[PDB]
Amino acid sequence: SPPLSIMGLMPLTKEVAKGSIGRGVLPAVELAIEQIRNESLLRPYFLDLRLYDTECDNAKGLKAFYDAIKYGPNHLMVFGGVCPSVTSIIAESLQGWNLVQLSFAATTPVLADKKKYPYFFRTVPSDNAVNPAILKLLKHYQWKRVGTLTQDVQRFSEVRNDLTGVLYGEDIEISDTESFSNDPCTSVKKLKGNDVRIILGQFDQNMAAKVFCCAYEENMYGSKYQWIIPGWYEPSWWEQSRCLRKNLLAAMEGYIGVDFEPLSSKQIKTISGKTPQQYEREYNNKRSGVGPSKFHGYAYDGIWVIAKTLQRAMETLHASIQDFNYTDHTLGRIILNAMNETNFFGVTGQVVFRNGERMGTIKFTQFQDSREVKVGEYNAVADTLEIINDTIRFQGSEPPKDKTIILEQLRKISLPLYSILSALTILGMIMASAFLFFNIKNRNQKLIKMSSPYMNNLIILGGMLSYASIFLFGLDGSFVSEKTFETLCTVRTWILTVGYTTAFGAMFAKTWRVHAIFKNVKMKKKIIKDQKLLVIVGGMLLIDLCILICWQAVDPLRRTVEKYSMEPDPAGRDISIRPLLEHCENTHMTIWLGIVYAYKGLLMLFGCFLAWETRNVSIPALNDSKYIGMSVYNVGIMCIIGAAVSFLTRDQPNVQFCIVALVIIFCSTITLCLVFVPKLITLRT
Amino acid sequence: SERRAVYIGALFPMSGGWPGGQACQPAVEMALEDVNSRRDILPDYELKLIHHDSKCDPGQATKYLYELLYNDPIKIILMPGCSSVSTLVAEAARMWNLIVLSYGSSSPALSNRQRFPTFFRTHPSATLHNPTRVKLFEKWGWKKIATIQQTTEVFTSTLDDLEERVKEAGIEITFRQSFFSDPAVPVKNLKRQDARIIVGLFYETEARKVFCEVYKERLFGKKYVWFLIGWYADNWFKIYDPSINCTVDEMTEAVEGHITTEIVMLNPANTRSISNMTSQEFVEKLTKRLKRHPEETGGFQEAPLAYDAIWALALALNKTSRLEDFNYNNQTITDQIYRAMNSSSFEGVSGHVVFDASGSRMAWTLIEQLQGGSYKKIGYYDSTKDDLSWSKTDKWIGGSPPADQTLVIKTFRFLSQKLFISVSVLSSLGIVLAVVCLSFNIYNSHVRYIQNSQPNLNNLTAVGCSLALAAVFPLGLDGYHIGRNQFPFVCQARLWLLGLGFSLGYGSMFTKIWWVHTVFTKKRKTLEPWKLYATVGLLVGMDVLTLAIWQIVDPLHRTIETFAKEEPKEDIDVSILPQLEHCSSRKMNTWLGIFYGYKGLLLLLGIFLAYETKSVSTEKINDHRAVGMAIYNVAVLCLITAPVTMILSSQQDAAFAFASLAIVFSSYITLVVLFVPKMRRLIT
Ligand SMILES: *[C@@H]1O[C@H](CO[C@@H]2O[C@@H](C)[C@@H](O)[C@@H](O)[C@@H]2O)[C@@H](O[C@@H]2O[C@H](CO)[C@@H](O)[C@H](O)[C@H]2NC(C)=O)[C@H](O)[C@H]1NC(C)=O
Ligand SMILES: *[C@@H]1O[C@H](CO)[C@@H](O[C@@H]2O[C@H](CO)[C@@H](O)[C@H](O)[C@H]2NC(C)=O)[C@H](O)[C@H]1NC(C)=O
Ligand SMILES: *[C@@H]1O[C@H](CO)[C@@H](O[C@@H]2O[C@H](CO)[C@@H](O)[C@H](O)[C@H]2NC(C)=O)[C@H](O)[C@H]1NC(C)=O
Ligand SMILES: *[C@@H]1O[C@H](CO)[C@@H](O[C@@H]2O[C@H](CO)[C@@H](O)[C@H](O)[C@H]2NC(C)=O)[C@H](O)[C@H]1NC(C)=O
Ligand SMILES: *[C@@H]1O[C@H](CO)[C@@H](O)[C@H](O)[C@H]1NC(C)=O
Ligand SMILES: *[C@@H]1O[C@H](CO)[C@@H](O)[C@H](O)[C@H]1NC(C)=O
Repeated sequence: SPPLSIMGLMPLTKEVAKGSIGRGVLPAVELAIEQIRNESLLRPYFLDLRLYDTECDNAKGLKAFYDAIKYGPNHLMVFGGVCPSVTSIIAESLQGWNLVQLSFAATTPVLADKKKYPYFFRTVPSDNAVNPAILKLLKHYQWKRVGTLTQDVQRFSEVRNDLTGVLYGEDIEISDTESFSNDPCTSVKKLKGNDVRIILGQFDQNMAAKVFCCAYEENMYGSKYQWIIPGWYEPSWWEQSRCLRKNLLAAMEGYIGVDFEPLSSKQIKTISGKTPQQYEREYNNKRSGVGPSKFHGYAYDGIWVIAKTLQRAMETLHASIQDFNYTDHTLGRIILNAMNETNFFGVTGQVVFRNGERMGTIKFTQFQDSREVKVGEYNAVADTLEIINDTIRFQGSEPPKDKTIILEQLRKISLPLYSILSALTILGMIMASAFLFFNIKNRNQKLIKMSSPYMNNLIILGGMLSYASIFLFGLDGSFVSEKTFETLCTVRTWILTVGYTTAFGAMFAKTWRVHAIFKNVKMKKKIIKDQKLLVIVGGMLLIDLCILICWQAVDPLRRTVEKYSMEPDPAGRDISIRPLLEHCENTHMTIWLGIVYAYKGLLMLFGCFLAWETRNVSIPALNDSKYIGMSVYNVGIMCIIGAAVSFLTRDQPNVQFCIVALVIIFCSTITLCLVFVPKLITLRT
Repeated sequence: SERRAVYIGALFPMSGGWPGGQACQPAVEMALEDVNSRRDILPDYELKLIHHDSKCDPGQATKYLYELLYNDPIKIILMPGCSSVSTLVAEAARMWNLIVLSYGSSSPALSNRQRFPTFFRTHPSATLHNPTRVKLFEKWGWKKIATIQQTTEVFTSTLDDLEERVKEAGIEITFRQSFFSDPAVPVKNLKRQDARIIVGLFYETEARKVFCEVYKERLFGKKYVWFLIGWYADNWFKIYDPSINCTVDEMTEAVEGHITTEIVMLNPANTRSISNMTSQEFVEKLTKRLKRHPEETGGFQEAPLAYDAIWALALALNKTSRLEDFNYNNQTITDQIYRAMNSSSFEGVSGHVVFDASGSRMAWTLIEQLQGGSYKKIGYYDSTKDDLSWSKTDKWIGGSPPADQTLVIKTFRFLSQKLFISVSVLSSLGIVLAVVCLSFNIYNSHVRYIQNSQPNLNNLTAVGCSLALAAVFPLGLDGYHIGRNQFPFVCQARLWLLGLGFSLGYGSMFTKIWWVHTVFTKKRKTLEPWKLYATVGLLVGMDVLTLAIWQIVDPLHRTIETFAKEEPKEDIDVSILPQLEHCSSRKMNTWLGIFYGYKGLLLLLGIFLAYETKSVSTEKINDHRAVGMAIYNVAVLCLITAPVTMILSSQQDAAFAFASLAIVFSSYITLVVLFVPKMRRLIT
């Protein structure tokens, strides 16, 4: 039989590690050629293959190529080549002799151009055949923002450049486009600073252990992130430093490897007539002496590819081996025509040709704490992403998919604490309006054992207004059933200040008049002077009314919100919580509140100093002022301690409110209690 | 006869991305006829040339390489035209033991000897724009240089070598950006990073676009020096391109004043080489043999490199002079030819032709500058001798080279002048009057108008006000006396002294009115003579415990405030940062507020008691009206002048003026009121 010659360019040596690849792929192709010798498949020729050692050095490969061209017979196609440079230069030079190169290990996307390489074909899935796969995987669980991490080599940067070209048009966001060279730790720093949910790594094998070792230190793992890593490393890759397996193993879950699949996924009859299981058994029992490569499927397939191509060209040959030198190109054009439309089913599946490439099967996998178990497939010919449920696992219950999602709420107060204070609300007010009737009982049953007829009424008015203000203080703050009540904060603070100045004016003008009659020399007993004392209290009352309209004018004191941000999580869900507190002030009224508190302090320390003096002045013209100094000291300390604890709080809006309620229900009834507790006891002997 | 035809393979791209073969082929024909015309160069042999076109296409080039290599006869030296074909042949020349000679390969990656051991090129690589660039940086000492490049291998392979060459010169490269065809965003980043000197690496068709963009952002001008390549045409900013909306003279204003670093192509002199020719006869012979025009052909500028490219290998083979029997298997002939080619050093049409250890030939770079619409030479350079020649035609903005941005720290001046001296002379008059009156009071202590009992507290107030008038001066200025930079020491000394002095004086002032109010409300003991005075003195001495507690945990600090904006100056690009100083502490604001509140507490207690005991009579009866009026003055003075020295920092006419007016008016007026009724009515 006349031979049809073909040439294989394979590493056959024992020095170069690609010699293992050539020694692994030679049994599949000799099995294919002996099966083609078994069947007819031809008329009446037989195929012959001539091996040529390359070692994928460029000079040695080109020299062996020249030797094969000069010394071999009239070859028709050319076959093989594993290292990308020695494939690329021959595929560029291929258009001279008008031949066709079929590869099975060319895994570089730079062979995608047909203006560069119009005569080149390959059956191995390239590195660009993972980018629609990762798009379908991201769209299967509805991801938008993803973070990439690429080592600065030309292949990884090329697949990063085509990543944007494949994701152009969909709901995808690219936030952290970090591209390091040898410092991945600052890359994990920048990625955690941009807190991206999904890592899209692109690096080689030796960088990966360092990446996981100094990503353990930042703790960029857990039930919050996924890791899409090219998993074409060797099995048990993690053994290759200074780190430890405790700081390596706890970051490799949710670790997704995106490879090309060697065989099919069925026990189906192929173009050989056999099944992949029987083919795999015959392959591993053909030689029994070589560690099995991951390319012998495509190696077995390509022989049937070129045999079907020449079988599809033999009828156009009959329309005319015996009429082809290396110079002819029309016959090679017919070879291109019969080769480009190749479409049949083989061991890798239904092979196609969309501009020099076949849509392969992408095998997703996951390191499930002992090994990378296969978890899912995808066929770009049909664009369907199969998955194997009840096999993938997660350290979380739900598969994390965790963007940084936030939530906010108001700061609430403790209601079993607030409710007993709301029960203490009423008693002081009813006691106030009843002791007012005891004073009108002094009016209705006249025996004036005290001061002016309006004075203890002014004390009771200050106590009632304070007990109304301290009640409607926190019912508007925390309980937000009345929502626009932070505007009513201004409508209650004037009530509180008027009650304060009324109570302390009735405390102060009386004691000042006792001082004014104590430091005299002859006599002082007038009722019109007591009228002057009451209008003297009214003068600072109207001064505080002018201060009230000055408070209206200095700021609106509208509803402001302090957003207190610490973001914890109580039950593991990534929906974080950040509380917020209502603040009534406008943060530039510090001068305003400072001058108001200084006004109150200057009006308040007068009686506190004067109580040191008048402690022995037992004046019977007013029939009072023996326990009023003991009252004014024991309220002057509590008002400043309430102001001090109030300004030293609102870090927790519960403790401040219960303590100002405590001091308010202390003072606003301890004045009435210490002004009346020997009074009615001696009037009811 | 005896004419052994030695054959040499070659390659000439007639068209394609680099049409050098239109010009190099008559050049190598002239050079081969020239080495044929001399028997000194050809003792026994004769050089012949076989060649093929390649269009700078490696696909045709590999086929033609096989066609010449595996045919007959045996060739020795190869000649690739373009760059990629040169890389392809120099990668694979090692398996035949051949030596290759290029003439146009500007690839900076071709300097490696591991992948390419047997390769030389007469055309210098692109990395020899960098030593002249770093010498032009060394001439003017600039340190902050920014780089922008087109994303291309021939520029990214240049800029990293520029980095690892400039790092030995101590010049940092701050902003290293890149783009492909969008010039807007990198010049946006350069404007936002506001660098001074900018180096660019890009071709002409995007050079026009990036210069339209830099005209639009207004980043040309005074403090901007642009370094570019120089193999553009002399008309390159003038041809109409509708790809950009910038106008032609607006482009011309934008490209004004930038430095270009070309490379030589021929002898700058008019000497004669070993080839025994000059430049003009060579150009005439090229115009004779070239049927095209030199203005329209390609590779005409690199065409003089082909002549000495032939001549160097011709002199090397003549130096070897056992040569006509070369085969690819052996290596001794190859090593002999390599050794002869290693020591090549002579004078050719491109000047001195010496190879380096890697394989490149060094040359000169004619450094020029666009000076008003036309190119003009600045000077020359050679890397192997550092002979930076010059001609002094570089115009500038004002003559000087603008440099990187600097800064001047300007210290915020005080007014230590006659305004300070009026304060000091009023302080001196107060000091003399106070100490003289205190000595007169001590020297009246036998018997007087006011008797011996009362005014020893008044003597202690005189001592305290004298200490205040002694602590008023050393608050300093912006460094004006013998010895400075001990500002925390002098501030803590002045502060401690003024604190103890005011505490003593005001305490012994206030205790008298406290005790006259006490004897007014006692309804004459003075129980022990130093009882009241000693207990108010311990009330004063409580304050030195506060001073010591202020000294223990945070005594001192000399801070610097930078209250104004840099560069208010109008003509020089040196930013003026005015910085001031006030002696301070770690956290002193709340501390001084607390101390002001404490002293205000005592002062308001005094001002209320002064209105309290306004009308009384005791044994020390002739004191209370004047003591109360002095209290009424000192209280309103200290309270009206505490905030304007607390919150102010502009000390020119406000802070120190108000504070000094307060303290010296206080001590002056209180003493000149408190001693009027005593000595005038003692001798009245
Ligand atoms: C190099 O070439 C020159 C060419 O000189 C020209 O042609 C000559 C005929 C003569 O007319 C010169 O003036 C022209 O410029 C050769 O030049 C002269 O050769 C003569 C020989 O006797 C000698 O006396 C002159 O000095 C030469 N003049 C110059 C300027 O070189 C010269 O001989 C050639 N040299 C070699 C080594 O070949
Ligand atoms: C070369 O390959 C292309 C890509 O498959 C072929 O285009 C297809 O042709 C078939 C018919 O043979 C059509 O049914 C498909 O729809 C075409 N593809 C597309 C994307 O439209 C082309 O026909 C092939 N040429 C030859 C000569 O075989
Ligand atoms: C070319 O080579 C020849 C020898 O093959 C050289 O000829 C001799 O060179 C020496 C050099 O010192 C001279 O001293 C002799 O006078 C030369 N003899 C002859 C007969 O020429 C020749 O010099 C070489 N050409 C060069 C170097 O240009
Ligand atoms: C020329 O070839 C020599 C081969 O030896 C190259 O190496 C130099 O060798 C000499 C001794 O022969 C040493 O003294 C030098 O130190 C070597 N060079 C270096 C850089 O170490 C040499 O580099 C080649 N080139 C030149 C221009 O001499
Ligand atoms: C797993 O997926 C297969 C796919 O068809 C489906 O039939 C099966 O019901 C799924 N099982 C569970 C538990 O989701
Ligand atoms: C800038 O130039 C473009 C053409 O390159 C033109 O379309 C655009 O209108 C111009 N911008 C103007 C005139 O503002």
